[PDB]
Amino acid sequence: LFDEVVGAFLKGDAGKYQAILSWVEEQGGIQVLLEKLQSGGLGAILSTWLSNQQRNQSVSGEQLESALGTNAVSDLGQKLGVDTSTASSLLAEQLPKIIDALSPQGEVQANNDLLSAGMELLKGKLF
Ligand code: NA
Repeated sequence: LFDEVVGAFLKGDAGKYQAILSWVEEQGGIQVLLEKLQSGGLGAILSTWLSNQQRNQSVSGEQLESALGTNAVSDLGQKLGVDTSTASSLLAEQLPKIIDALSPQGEVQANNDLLSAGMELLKGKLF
């Protein structure tokens, strides 16, 4: 336990982005998550993230755990070594920024290989 606790203290939130990326793909891709947000009543909030004119509407960790499901969120928590609530809070901060970044044309290739879609977007800013 000692080395486990010391490691977690020293690491902080390092590697959160790799974890989220891997988790998105393990859950079946960004499109699965989009559909869950939509079926879970967060379609209007999601529409503000997709828009290329509007500011992202805030969402709570609880709202995301509700829409995405406890198992899905716990899957990310497990990858990070943290509890489900900490994982939902991480997603509440980062997921809107991720979805916004993936939709410069107002919709979200992101679904087939996320890292590849991300690399194209990064390179677009360098082009
Ligand atoms: Na789980």
